[PDB]
Amino acid sequence: EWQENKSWNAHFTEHKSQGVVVLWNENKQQGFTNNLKRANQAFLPASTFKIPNSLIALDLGVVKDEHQVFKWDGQTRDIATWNRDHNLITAMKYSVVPVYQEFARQIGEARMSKMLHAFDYGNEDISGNVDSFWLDGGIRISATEQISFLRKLYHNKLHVSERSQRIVKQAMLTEANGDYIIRAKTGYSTRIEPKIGWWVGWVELDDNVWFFAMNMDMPTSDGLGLRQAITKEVLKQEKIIP
Ligand SMILES: O=C(O)c1cccc(-c2ccc3ncccc3c2)c1
Ligand SMILES: [Cl-]
Repeated sequence: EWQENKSWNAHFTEHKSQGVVVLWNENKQQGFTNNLKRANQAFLPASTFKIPNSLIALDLGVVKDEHQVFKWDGQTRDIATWNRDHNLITAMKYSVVPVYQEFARQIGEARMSKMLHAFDYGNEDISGNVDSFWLDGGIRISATEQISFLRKLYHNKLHVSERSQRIVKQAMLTEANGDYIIRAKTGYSTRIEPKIGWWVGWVELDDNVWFFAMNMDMPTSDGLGLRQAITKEVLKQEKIIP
């Protein structure tokens, strides 16, 4: 069962923002959100799609391991961190689109489509460009669907090797200390309206896991830091992190 906690809206309103946060208590199998409607509204995954893309590239041998270097093609793009060599860890950390567009081309439409159906990922529709459908194509996914996919990955239940799933979960590592571990992936969709930011992942505790997925209206790149800020305020309010 799902519970709607509209008090979280305060964290969005304080920044004149609109969005949704969805949480899932794994131990209790209970979900919580500030907006049931938007939690079930499907959006472009944008760079959150690098989770399934990584999984598929690894399982098919397109990527040998997390150390294989993907060389910069020398074409200068306006994101400084993209103009250099990367491996799977750094490409994920810096959301390096062009590296993953190359992953997608080597996967191919047929294998990509079959894999996303096996993952039951979003609408499973890669209609459009094989290498950009997650940025301007037809694939859509909601916050609650993100959680369901993430839960399978955490439990190694996706239809790829255990090894592929362990490597991707390593690459998702975002923050860790004595209080919690966060494995997550950001997203920023700008080529189709409405422009939004994503943050999806989970919080590991000593004896529980809290999965989360949030998106928010992102008319300008200036509010990107709010994806994490708002999520952590919700996590603090719910006593999940200090
Ligand atoms: O957050 C992501 O996952 C992501 C993924 C791909 C691109 C960007 C991005 C693009 C333009 C920016 N322009 C200004 C400042 C920051 C910017 C970030 C972010
Ligand atoms: Cl790890």
